[PDB]
Amino acid sequence: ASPFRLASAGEISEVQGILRTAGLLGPEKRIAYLGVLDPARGAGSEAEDRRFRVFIHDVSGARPQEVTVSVTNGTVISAVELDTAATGELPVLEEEFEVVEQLLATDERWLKALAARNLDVSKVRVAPLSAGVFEYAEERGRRILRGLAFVQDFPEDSAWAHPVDGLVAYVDVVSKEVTRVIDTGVFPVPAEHGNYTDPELTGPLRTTQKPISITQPEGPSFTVTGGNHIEWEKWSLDVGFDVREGVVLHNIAFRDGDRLRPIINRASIAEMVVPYGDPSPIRSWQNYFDTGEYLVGQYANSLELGCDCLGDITYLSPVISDAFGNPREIRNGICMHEEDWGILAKHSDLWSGINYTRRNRRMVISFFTTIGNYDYGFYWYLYLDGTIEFEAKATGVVFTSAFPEGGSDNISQLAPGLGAPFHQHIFSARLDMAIDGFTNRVEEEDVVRQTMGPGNERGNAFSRKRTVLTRESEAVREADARTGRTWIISNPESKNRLNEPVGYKLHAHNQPTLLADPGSSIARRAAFATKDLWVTRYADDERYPTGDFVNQHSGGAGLPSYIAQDRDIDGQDIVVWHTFGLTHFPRVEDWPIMPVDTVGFKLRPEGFFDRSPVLDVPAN
Amino acid sequence: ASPFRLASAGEISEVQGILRTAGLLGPEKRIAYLGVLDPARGAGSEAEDRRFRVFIHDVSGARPQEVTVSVTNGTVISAVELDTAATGELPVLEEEFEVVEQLLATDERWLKALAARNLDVSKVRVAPLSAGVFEYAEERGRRILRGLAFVQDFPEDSAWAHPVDGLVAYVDVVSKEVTRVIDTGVFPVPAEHGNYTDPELTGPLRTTQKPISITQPEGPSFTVTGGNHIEWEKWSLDVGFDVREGVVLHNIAFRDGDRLRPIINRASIAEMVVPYGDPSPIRSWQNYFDTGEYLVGQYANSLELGCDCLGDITYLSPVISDAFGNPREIRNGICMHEEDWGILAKHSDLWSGINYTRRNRRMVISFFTTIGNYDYGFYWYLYLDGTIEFEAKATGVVFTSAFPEGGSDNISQLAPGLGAPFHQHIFSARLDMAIDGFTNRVEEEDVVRQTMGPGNERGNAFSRKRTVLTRESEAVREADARTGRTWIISNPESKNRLNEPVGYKLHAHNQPTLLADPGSSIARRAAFATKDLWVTRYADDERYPTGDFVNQHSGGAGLPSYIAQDRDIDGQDIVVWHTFGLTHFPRVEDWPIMPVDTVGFKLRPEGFFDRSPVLDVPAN
Ligand SMILES: [Cu+2]
Ligand SMILES: [Cu+2]
Ligand code: NA
Ligand code: NA
Ligand code: NA
Ligand code: NA
Repeated sequence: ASPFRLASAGEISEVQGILRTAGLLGPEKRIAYLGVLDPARGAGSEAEDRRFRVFIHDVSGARPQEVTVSVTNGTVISAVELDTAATGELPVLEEEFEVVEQLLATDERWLKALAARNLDVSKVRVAPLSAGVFEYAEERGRRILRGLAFVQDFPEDSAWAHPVDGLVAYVDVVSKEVTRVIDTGVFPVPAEHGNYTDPELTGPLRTTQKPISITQPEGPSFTVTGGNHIEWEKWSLDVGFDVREGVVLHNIAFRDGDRLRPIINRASIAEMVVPYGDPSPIRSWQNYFDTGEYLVGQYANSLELGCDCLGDITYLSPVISDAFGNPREIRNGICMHEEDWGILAKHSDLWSGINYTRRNRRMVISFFTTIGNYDYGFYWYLYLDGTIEFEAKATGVVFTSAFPEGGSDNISQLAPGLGAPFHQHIFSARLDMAIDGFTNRVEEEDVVRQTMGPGNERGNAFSRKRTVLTRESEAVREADARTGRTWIISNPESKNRLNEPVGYKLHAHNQPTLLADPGSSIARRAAFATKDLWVTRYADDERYPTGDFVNQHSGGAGLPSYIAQDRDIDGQDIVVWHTFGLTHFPRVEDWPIMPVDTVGFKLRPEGFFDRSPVLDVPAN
Repeated sequence: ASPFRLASAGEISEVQGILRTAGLLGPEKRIAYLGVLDPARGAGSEAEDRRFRVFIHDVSGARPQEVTVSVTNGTVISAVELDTAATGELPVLEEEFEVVEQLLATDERWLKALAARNLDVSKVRVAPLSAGVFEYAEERGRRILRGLAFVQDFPEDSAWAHPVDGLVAYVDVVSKEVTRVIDTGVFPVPAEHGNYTDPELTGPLRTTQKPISITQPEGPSFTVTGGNHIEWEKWSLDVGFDVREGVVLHNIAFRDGDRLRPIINRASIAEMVVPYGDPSPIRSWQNYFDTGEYLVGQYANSLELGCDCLGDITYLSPVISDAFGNPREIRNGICMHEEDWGILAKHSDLWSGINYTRRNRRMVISFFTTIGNYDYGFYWYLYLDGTIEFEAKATGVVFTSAFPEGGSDNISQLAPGLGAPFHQHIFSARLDMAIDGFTNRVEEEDVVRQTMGPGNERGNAFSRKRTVLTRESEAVREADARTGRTWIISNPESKNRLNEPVGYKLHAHNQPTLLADPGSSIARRAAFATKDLWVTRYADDERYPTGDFVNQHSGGAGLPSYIAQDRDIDGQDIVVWHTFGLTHFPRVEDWPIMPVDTVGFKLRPEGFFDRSPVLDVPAN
């Protein structure tokens, strides 16, 4: 009954039939993206219309199309042909990944490069990577992937240990042509293996770890209704899943007495970029937009009980479309559980004689994705005290290169002859705010130091200042950890019992933002990543910080274009976009498989409640 | 047998007898501090000598003494009379806290102030607070406490809800004189109660939380031998306890193959200061040195199974001295357990077909202390992958004041008429480093941005730079979150298999440091807190960043004095001192009892190992 329910297999099958009958899904067509559209603002008329947005690619070279379909009515709402040299190419298809290695295997230039290195072409894996936009005029309007080669010594070998440096190829995956093969010189292929399940590398496995058993003898404290509606410890929300963004949280609200109070209308990771900092021409083009170019949701893992998710786990199994419009279930793709989280509040009072301890817990919603060598976990946490937190977990195998004789300023050495280029992993969280409703505003809060003098004779005072962001042109903000900078999202029309506007404070980790030169291609295509915080006025079509069509888009799309409208954001329907990321200088300990590292952000209540919201937690 | 074993009740009883027989523990004497001295550098001669350091106060006004005793030999090693106007007063005694309220109850000025406010003196609690050093010349060389008043409506009432603003008194606790009573005007006493166990404030307790059961059916994976020696998942360490510092970690080492590799010789929180930022003369003197003035170990809580520590818990019960030299056990004062910690490493490889997941865990060592209204948890964590982390948890009841009509730049409003002054909680971690032995050095690592141009034609490259700190005068460092600044502690004489020096990287949270004017009394007494990182050359007597005698010391003791020696720290026995803290602008949600907030730091291996140290973790 809920408009925010997950897409069903039946809905996707109906979309396929509607597209086929309309003549839009012939044998040459591929679905590059399919997802449900959110209800438009003002759905308080019960007139639900389940609409789907579809990107249709054509493998014969005809123009792709963007199509909107109503499964409720069984109709095509609109269908637009796309000029991809103007607005960008469609996301990469899973089936194009295979084309790259097969095409290169028959190319004379590729074979002569492998022959010079005495490599058997049957053992050479090619990583198919997105192209970006650089100096190659012949690439405008064509679908290009670039390939980097790795040697697999046997079928279960980790090819990442054996990069073939000095060699790169570019491939037109529609015309099936190899456009360029660049060979800058022979580097030795690193010889040590990286097989982290091989007993001679691991040694004998430890026998010292005793089991930890986490159970819930009465079941979990949360309920799931309507497939994806969660109620847990006064929280209420809907768990969505989109093939591009992955897990999306809708309608995050908190039950305060008999009032259901909204906090966040929609929360998602709306882009993530992985730029490489190696100036070698073999890799200086390398930038992954995992969300916008590859679609992180379609590579979500099936999560295993006891290994990936431990405890009393409730699973969701979202359904997505394959490239032909058939529904595909991602079995056990989302884990949901609660976790003990230590002490919530504690005080032993000498005067009253009362000793008081309460324990905290959090609700966890998570999925894991694998894009080539990298694996990312996305974790959303809700806490008893009203805190909302996101955490990204990065693991997998680092991308490798040769390590040059005589060292490098831009590459770490991991093993003899084996290097790992410097890079970043940068995320954009899109937070469509609804603090007690939709009239919100953002204030920037800095600590204020005071000078010793009149009215501060002992030089101990310090204060804070808040600056309201009133227009989009002034709402592009930088972190300042030294001044304790945070941002408060408040509702100026909703007051707590002290007559102060209710609010939530965003605490950033204050990690470095995009390091590339501001004149670079990546700085233009990932402009969101150059600043810590952006605030826009909500609009239906402003969904991604990088635009709708990220693949091979020349630049400037998304946030820099949106904020040029300079709209009023002072007590309006607003969206916060927070950039955060990891700067990765690989260490020896990251090899041959990397222990998890993390980054994230959190939001804490700031006068949202009239007192602590966890006074009614029992003693346990 | 180990020299690092905890003090026994028998040792403390022997110290008492040795002091008594030597004529140093008559009826007028009080022990203000007692603790075991660590072995001096070079204990590889098996000639153990258990020595104790004792601060002896005299309640008749005679000079206090510092005494060192050998329990091994049964002798007084040295005894020095202290000139407290020069070197500082002894720590505050628990028994002096009671003196303040009792003395004020008979003072004519105090009674007339309470009469003007129609307060019954029997209901007025006085918080006895350390004095600092300000403008009062008569306080030099005297033991002073300052008192602030709160009303307790009935014996189980939370007095913190009822501050009596506009009134402060100073008391000489040795001569038993009230030196000054300052009344700056009548403020209404806030009337709402703050009783967080009262059903009419909490409402009905939730019935929605289902149990989480954490058990270890085969017992824990760590072993405890010799009372306090821990072995866990290749880690080896000794857990100490000192009445001033609390939990101290000794001899932190990691078993790498058949080599036991040292990492940290001694880790402790060696000071913690809580400065208040309210310029009102009622509170502008208020600064707690919880470690140096009050001694956090002596107020450690007895931790309850299932409430404070959940799971399969192993307890330590440290023994301390009371003020008369009798041993006192802090039952269940230290909790030790392991915790599941999510995914350690994960990769699903398309080419090899291998799916790999491993889970992480951490070892937890924790204690909790209560100093008046505040309660602090101290948590040390050891992880499978070699990471060491500290986390402080702050909870309890915020210190309150009146909220002035017309608002304040330095006080938050929590309830009608009830304010909470701004303040910080700042910690100093003292890390006596021993990375693969004692020849260590510190490098500061910044990210380096590169300009687009020759050798970086696409403007994507970025790098890093490391600066060796060679002398103490250049080893006082500030955070810079924007440049990703971290510090690496390395051993230049111990190389990994790539011929790089082994090392560990310190990751700070980059929170603001001390905000007070640099010319203030607190900036002089807590100079450590004005900078994020200090490195000194190890010396036996340089124990605390604030000096040995913090109470009423005029300033400049500790780190600023140590580093003036300008000693060589490049490949030497060095000590890292890291300042970190919380800046607290109280929110409504902090009242009437504050949910936990946290701050800390961590150290991660940086080429310490030759590859990932967790390849031998089994599948579980
Ligand atoms: Cu990385
Ligand atoms: Cu505080
Ligand atoms: Na264009
Ligand atoms: Na909004
Ligand atoms: Na002095
Ligand atoms: Na050292």
